[PDB]
Amino acid sequence: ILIAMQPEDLEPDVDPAKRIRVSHHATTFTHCEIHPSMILGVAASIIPFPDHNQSPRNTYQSAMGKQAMGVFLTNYNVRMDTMANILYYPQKPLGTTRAMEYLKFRELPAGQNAIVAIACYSGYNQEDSMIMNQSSIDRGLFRSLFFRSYMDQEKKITETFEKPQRTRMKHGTYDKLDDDGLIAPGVRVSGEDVIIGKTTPSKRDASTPLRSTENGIVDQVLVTTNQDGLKFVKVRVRTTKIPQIGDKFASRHGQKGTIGITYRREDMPFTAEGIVPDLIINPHAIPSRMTVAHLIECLLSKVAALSGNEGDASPFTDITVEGISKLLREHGYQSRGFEVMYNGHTGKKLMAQIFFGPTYYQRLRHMVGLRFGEMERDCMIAHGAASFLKERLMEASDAFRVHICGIC
Amino acid sequence: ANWPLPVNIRRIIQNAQQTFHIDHTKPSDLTIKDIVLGVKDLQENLLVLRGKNEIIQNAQRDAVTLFCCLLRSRLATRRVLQEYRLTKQAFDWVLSNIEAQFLRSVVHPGEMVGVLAAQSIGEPATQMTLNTFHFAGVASKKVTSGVPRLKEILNVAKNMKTPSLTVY
Amino acid sequence: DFSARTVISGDPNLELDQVGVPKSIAKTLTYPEVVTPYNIDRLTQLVRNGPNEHPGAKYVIRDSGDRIDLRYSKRAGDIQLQYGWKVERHIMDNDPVLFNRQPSLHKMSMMAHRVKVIPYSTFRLNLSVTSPYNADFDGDEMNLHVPQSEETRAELSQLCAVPLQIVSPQSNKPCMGIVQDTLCGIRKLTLRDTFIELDQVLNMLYWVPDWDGVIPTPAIIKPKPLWSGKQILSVAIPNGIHLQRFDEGTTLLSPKDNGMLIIDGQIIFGVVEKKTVGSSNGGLIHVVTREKGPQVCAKLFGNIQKVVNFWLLHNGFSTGIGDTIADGPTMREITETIAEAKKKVLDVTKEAQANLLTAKHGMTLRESFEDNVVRFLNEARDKAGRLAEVNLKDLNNVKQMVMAGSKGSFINIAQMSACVGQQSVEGKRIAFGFVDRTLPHFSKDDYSPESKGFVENSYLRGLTPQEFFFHAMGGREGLIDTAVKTAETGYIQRRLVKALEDIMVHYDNTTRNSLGNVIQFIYGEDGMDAAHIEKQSLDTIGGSDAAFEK
Amino acid sequence: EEGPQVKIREASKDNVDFILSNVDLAMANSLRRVMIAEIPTLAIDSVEVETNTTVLADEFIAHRLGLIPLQSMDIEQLEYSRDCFCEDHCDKCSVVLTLQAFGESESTTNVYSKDLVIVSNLMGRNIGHPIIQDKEGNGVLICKLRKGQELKLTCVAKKGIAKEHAKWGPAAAIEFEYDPWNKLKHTDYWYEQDSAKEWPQSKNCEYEDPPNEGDPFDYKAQADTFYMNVESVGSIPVDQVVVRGIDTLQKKVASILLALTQMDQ
Amino acid sequence: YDRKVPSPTGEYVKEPEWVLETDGVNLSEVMTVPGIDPTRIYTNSFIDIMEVLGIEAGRAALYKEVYNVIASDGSYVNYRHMALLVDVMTTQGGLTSVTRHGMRCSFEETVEILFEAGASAELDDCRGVSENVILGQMAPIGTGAFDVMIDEESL
Amino acid sequence: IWGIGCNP
Amino acid sequence: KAIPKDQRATTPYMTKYERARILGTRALQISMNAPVFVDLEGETDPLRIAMKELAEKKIPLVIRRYLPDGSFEDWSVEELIVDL
Amino acid sequence: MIVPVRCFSCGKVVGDKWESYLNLLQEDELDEGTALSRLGLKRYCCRRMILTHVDLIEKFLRYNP
Amino acid sequence: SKNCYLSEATESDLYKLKECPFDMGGYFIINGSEKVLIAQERSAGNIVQVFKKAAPSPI
Amino acid sequence: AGVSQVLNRYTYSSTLSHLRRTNTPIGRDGKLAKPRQLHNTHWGLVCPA
Amino acid sequence: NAPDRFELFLLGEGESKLKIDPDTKAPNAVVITFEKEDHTLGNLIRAELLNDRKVLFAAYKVEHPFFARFKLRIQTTEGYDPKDALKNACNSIINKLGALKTNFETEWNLQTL
Amino acid sequence: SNTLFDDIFQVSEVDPGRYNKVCRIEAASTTQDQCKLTLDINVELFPVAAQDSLTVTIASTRSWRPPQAGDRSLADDYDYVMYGTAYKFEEVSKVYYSFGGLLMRLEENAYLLIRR
Ligand SMILES: [Zn+2]
Ligand SMILES: [Zn+2]
Ligand SMILES: [Zn+2]
Repeated sequence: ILIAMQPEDLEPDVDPAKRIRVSHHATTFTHCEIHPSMILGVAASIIPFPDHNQSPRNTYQSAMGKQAMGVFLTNYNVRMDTMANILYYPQKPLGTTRAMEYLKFRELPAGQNAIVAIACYSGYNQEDSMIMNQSSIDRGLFRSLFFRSYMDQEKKITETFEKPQRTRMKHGTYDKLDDDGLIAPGVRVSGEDVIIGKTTPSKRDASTPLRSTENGIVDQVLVTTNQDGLKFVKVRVRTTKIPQIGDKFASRHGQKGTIGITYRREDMPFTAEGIVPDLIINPHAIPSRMTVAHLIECLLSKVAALSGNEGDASPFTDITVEGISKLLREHGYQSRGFEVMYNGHTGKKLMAQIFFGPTYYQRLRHMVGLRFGEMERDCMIAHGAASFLKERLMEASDAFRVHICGIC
Repeated sequence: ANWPLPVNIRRIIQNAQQTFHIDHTKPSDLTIKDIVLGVKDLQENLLVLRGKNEIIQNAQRDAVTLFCCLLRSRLATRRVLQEYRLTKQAFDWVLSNIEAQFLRSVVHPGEMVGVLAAQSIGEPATQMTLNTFHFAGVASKKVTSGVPRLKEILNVAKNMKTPSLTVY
Repeated sequence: DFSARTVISGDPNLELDQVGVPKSIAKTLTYPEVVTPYNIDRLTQLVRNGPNEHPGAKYVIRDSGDRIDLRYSKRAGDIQLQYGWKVERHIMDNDPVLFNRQPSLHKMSMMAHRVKVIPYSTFRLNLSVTSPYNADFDGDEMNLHVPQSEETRAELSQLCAVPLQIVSPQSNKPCMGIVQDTLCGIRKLTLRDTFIELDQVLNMLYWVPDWDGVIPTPAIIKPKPLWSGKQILSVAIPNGIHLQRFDEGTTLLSPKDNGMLIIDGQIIFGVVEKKTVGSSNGGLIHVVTREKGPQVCAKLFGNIQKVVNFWLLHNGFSTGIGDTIADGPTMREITETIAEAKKKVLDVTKEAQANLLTAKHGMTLRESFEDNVVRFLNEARDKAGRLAEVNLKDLNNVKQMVMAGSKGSFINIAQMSACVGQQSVEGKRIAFGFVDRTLPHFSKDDYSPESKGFVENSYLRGLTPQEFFFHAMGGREGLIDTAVKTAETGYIQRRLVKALEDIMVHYDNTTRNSLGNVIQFIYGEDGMDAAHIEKQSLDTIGGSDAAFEK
Repeated sequence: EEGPQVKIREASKDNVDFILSNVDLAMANSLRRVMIAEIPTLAIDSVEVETNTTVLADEFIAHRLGLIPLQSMDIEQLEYSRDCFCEDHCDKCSVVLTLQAFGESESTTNVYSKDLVIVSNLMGRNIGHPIIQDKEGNGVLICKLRKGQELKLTCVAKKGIAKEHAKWGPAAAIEFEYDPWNKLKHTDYWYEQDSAKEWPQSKNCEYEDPPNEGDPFDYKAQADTFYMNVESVGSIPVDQVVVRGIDTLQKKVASILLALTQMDQ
Repeated sequence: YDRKVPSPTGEYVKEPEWVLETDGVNLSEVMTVPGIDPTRIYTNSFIDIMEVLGIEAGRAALYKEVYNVIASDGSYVNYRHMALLVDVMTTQGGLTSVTRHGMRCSFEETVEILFEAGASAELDDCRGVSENVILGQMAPIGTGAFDVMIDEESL
Repeated sequence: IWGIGCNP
Repeated sequence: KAIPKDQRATTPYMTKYERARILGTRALQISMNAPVFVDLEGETDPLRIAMKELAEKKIPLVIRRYLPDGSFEDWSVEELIVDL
Repeated sequence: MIVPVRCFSCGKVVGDKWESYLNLLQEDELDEGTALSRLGLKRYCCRRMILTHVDLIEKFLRYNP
Repeated sequence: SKNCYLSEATESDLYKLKECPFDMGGYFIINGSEKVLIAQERSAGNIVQVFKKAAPSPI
Repeated sequence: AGVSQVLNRYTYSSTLSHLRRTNTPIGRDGKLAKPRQLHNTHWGLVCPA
Repeated sequence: NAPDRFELFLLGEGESKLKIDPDTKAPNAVVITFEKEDHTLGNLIRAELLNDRKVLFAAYKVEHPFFARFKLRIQTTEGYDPKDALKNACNSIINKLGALKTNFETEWNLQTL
Repeated sequence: SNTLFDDIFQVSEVDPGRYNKVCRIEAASTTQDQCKLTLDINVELFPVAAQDSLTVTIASTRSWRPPQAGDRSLADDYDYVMYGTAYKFEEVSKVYYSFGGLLMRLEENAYLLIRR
């Protein structure tokens, strides 16, 4: 077959800001594409302006959207699944795609729109760290729920659920369990606490401690049976997670970063309207990632907010930086995204103006190996640190003292 | 003409010109003998090996051959007097500093130069080297290049991808 | 184990050789310190704070060898230390610890740092250790290891300490330099145009901690006391530093300012940037190391950082969409430059289709056809990117990063503003994966640039769907090759190490392997350490004979 | 009253738009910072959840409660709980409020800050009353309830500052500007063709003379005139946010004098 | 190619020369064709160089090759490091493979390697880190390439 | 992604 | 397999490894209440003390350097030059 | 889930604006830009808060219990 | 799937059944866990393919 | 082998994405056979990113 | 692993508001460590010190954003105690804010709401 | 102790390079046919037109104290004043100064005062 890309290619000045197209045409077309943006799968359908991104950065985003927190389903409260993450306050992205309509994104979104400044500001956001607003964090920015649920059965003669009392138990107290062997919703747990109290016949202890690095409150406890016999049990535990130094965050363009430090509003830099960034990323993360789309999203989203419209970020449309720039100018802002800013510490103007606007950011999972193998051994040899090498690689096996013949 | 060598004579000299506030508009009090003999003697002191036999003594002469070329070219009499304008005092300090920096540059017995070497070549090869070839092919066309090439080398591959003679 | 792992973040405010250790990790890792008169008070104090407070201690081992656990002991608050006892105490400020990032392919990747205990839960590194570790703070994690004896402490701090690794034997030059923000700021701070007011100067002065309290006289006394960017940076450079460099057309009056002259640690001229303060050559960091020693050098990193970062905080720096726009003018010219190459490619097609193209020797027609087309297309891209870079003006933020040397390159600017250019799989243009066509939107036997993946548009203008796909094709090829080393190289390095691992320099200057077989009669054929070796000019060798005689 | 001059252009129950003049930039700034950061204010600092049957988590709700602005007009009369000689909280240093809601309709039931009920003794200090500003006297939407769902809860409001947590900040934003014409050359305008054209003039260009082109750069001139606008979140009347802004700063500097005083004695 | 060559007056000057580049190798037979300069003939197959010119040539060519791979991507590595590799691969008189494959001492530790040690009468010099760990001692590398002992003549 | 003998 | 004080061909300079191991060996002894050999003008850290001793040439240790062929040269710490 | 109480970036009370903003849209039959200005949400930080809010509480409420 | 109960359930039915109206199906529930079958790509059958074979081969 | 997986539920679209995933099993001599590459004929059928 | 947030403004224990150290490298200079304070006092007090003519040096710095403390360095002309300059800079500030509060209060009562 | 130097120029070129506050001036003697002056000036604080003669003085520690006044003056009587280091007293065939990077040459280490 011969396929026309746009239906317009089936018919019979040039705006400088448009991308250049090449037709011929054609006269021999048998088919025409419904919409070119349709070559994308589900992940990539979410990237604004992927046609202005560097090829591989689209690929990185595609893996990253899969680690964003959002609202996986609306029935989240009634499922007891292994892990779950929910944003407190999901927002629809100011820059969307036409394909998002069918993907339910506006409906079950996975990020928020940060007011992001692109600035060198104090140096705590270098090599991809980020400066986040402690005060926006105070007020709800990126805060999320987290649920883990533990399971356990009885039997396979017998095991039973019960609070045991030393007649080989675990360190963390059994204090919080009721006598049926289970804590109960509302109880605040932490550290190593016994979440589930299990015994094997006097009594060998088989209870479930809470994951060492965690805490929270107990959310639901469910008691039930498998299709034959087993009384089993599932304990969901709730935790809230406040944005915090070392947490990971990414725009929709395949660059993550962590929070380097957090400033309170006072310490932040500010616009003359008194607007302040939720987030400060570094200029240096920009030139080389070839991440133009991110800049455009930002340009686009600022107009959206100012005008109350969804900004169309779909690939292969006729939307242009000049387009957006002219729209922004009408709102009385500097055409190209820049704003005059002042230094929080001091109130003095900055000698530079700052690219400043909204952008959609995703909170990614994970906070909450250590090893000395071949390659570390080699570094220490390269340093000729032989005592350290002896000490690290040895043992409490202590000097057995033996006697040896000098001849044999 | 630019080759890694120990002891940066140029800097030792700009130091001397600074420390001694060298008045460029006056005669030096250096004699010809001070320089020529001074410099000859300093070479006798750039020690890398110390054994007192004909063999180690030659090895030593070989070891500092290139450095001594550098040295004699920097401390040519005319060059010292007309270009650098050193005084007997400044000059004497240049010499002994070259000696001190020199001995300070000798490798220290106990250095694991092997792991050093491997790590020095390996880290760039995985730093990387990104690609691969480019590749090529057809047009212009080809010559394999590290890593696949590095691998051919370390393997001592009898069946090399793009063998080529250069004939002058 | 005596080790700990966690996420890392950068800290403008740590010294080069420091590591921020979260307090919570610092409580988990101990050092056994034998009790002496020199420390009995300190230890006594520590034992009293116990496991839960820092600086604390977790155990006290007495003579008999029995370990009193301070978490549970009846006598946690009632212990009276004897001499000879050991106190397993928490790590503390200035303990040498070994810090490392994986995979560690060379040795400036495990280095010894001095601890600085801090709140929050990430390890924190000075910006300039980033490069030797090949780290960045986008989720990277690192391992900290605590030496467990008096000899191993000494070993770390006298052989692995960060400052002792500044100049590296790998390439006989610094392996650490001023980077990122500090590089951006340092250029700007040092332009002739940068002037500072008295009020700001006093702050900056005060920020370099090894400052002698003497206010340098302003370069301008009247009409208003005013100080150079150069003047103040200079405070960070230690006395007795001399440096001299001549870039293209640098004169003793460097019209362009341009070059570099430092005398007695005062910047006489030249904008400080990557060739003066990066990990260069070179190079102020090379020079200070060699003249002043590793400690003084390592401190320079933080003095310059403190001073520059502060100046940058109040100057500010940003980049936006507008930095990628070319006034075009430039646009018209770029569009026309490409329209030109589509015409040379068309004219070669007509030629080769008439059967007029001659083959070369040892190349097909089609091969030598492709060759011409790829050279036209490449030089079109090339000169379109050049056109964009000249139009960028001094205030252009991307162009400023570039000039300072802090990221990125010509190519970057060019793809963004001018023209992405030719996609390629396996070193050829996009192949006919469909029968005689690359996509079903084309007719068969179409070797035009459009057809075979020249991307005409920049990222700024965005790609057409065809260019989008072909750019993905090229995309994937690079991803696959990244995935083939990881791990094809972590495997080479392991093989290289194994072959060489036992070579050592012996007290007779020979290098030998473990059997004692000679490998080099003198190491490197010159007996020298590569970390004390540097590019120098053999004058004797160039110029005419007339020049040499004179 | 020679010293920092104040004008004023708008003033309302929520914003005061004023011109500061005859002051060094630092002071305009420290006052700017304080108003954002250090003015004492009342806000819920502890929730005790008796029953929650809503679709929200307790701490989700607890978080929202702390964000409901409370009447803070008489807050100097309330003690910092941490200084109060009472065991935990009492009427000398805290306000206790109640929330009880049940959804007793097929229709969906809303819970607002108007449903909070002071239950502690206010000693007649004007403090604690949740701030209401919308046409129908509802205040903030805390929650939403389906039929049969329930929420019973006790909060303790306590005195605090923005530095400790942003729920205590009396102020919304603070617009701040000086030298609208760039006389002083404190900024350096990025441009493609002409900075004059591409950069919009601010409001405050009307209130100042544009420089005449035939002119040496004025090198002595300083930042001494500042165009501010303070927006109060309701918990204190605006005029107060500024006033008490100045006060807290005074108390802060004075407090440094008492320390110098105390290292003679 | 451009060739930097001294001029009759002494300065280096570019003298361009025609060179032939081939696909495939036969060093011994090409080397011998009239009209060429056989003192300059080169090939990237260091194996052929070692077989026609000998190991010392084999060595230098092996250096030029490892060097080019590194230089190919802009990077620079001090001479001695590649010099060392090239000497190890060359020191027994032929080209020993490195990566290939290829004490005591001790990971598997295939008892079968100790059996051959036994039947071979193999003598471990104990310089590795690993046999020194099994023995609980400091290895004779770097910091332990020497002994320390009490002085008994210092006042 | 740049041109032949550069990047894919 | 022992080579006389007058025919030593090894370096008169202490190596960086020698210094590390000497400083570490003395440190350990200082760290264990072993008598000290200098005025600690404020010093309380065994390694810093160890360095004072080296500086002032009062560490009574000898370095036995092994040649590849098993012979060895003995140099006192007191003797060796410390420039690095 | 529901209207946040305050705007993340500046702290304006915004949680009292949601019902009115719904009303402005459906019964006054206004557009979103004008709607938000009529609510005095000038700063684009504040605009974002209401304009992009997604009121999932309305779905959670449909669960039985 | 036609067979599953949720195949012809109104939106209101789904809420009563504690199933999100946004859940899209296409997976199994085995012993409590949700499992997908990843599409396995294979070459088609009944297709004539010709291929060259590199020089050491007799074919 | 690997054919049935535990369904993703991190975010909604992560779920969708997972239900639309394809895999190519490899081996028994994979060659010759450039399966990793984005083929021209994937246009419209399989996401390029 | 986060500290309590009240530590930005609440002193101690063991801690006092001001540490004064007598500098070293300069005659008549002083270095004051202010505890539980930030750029609000820092920039202020300094800026005012700089209107004193008998002050040849004033500067402050927050050494690390984590902790709330700043160091402030005052050098003065001989026979003038830096501790008195601080005093005077303070008093000078106490006034100017008084002046300002009152002026603002005045302008406020003029307003029609 | 003392005025090192005193003459009159006679500007002949105002080059702004690629700067905004700084200009590189080319002058010439109003006495000696031979004897030039290249010099960088803050053209913001002391604008300079082109032709445009000004009397230039070179003249002549330890810290820095703001003025002050009354009061004294090493030499008040000028508009522009700079301070800098002599860095190359040099070749010829018949002196260089740095002012924290504003350069000057006259075809240790002191003051430069100007009027107009
Ligand atoms: Zn025997
Ligand atoms: Zn109370
Ligand atoms: Zn807002």
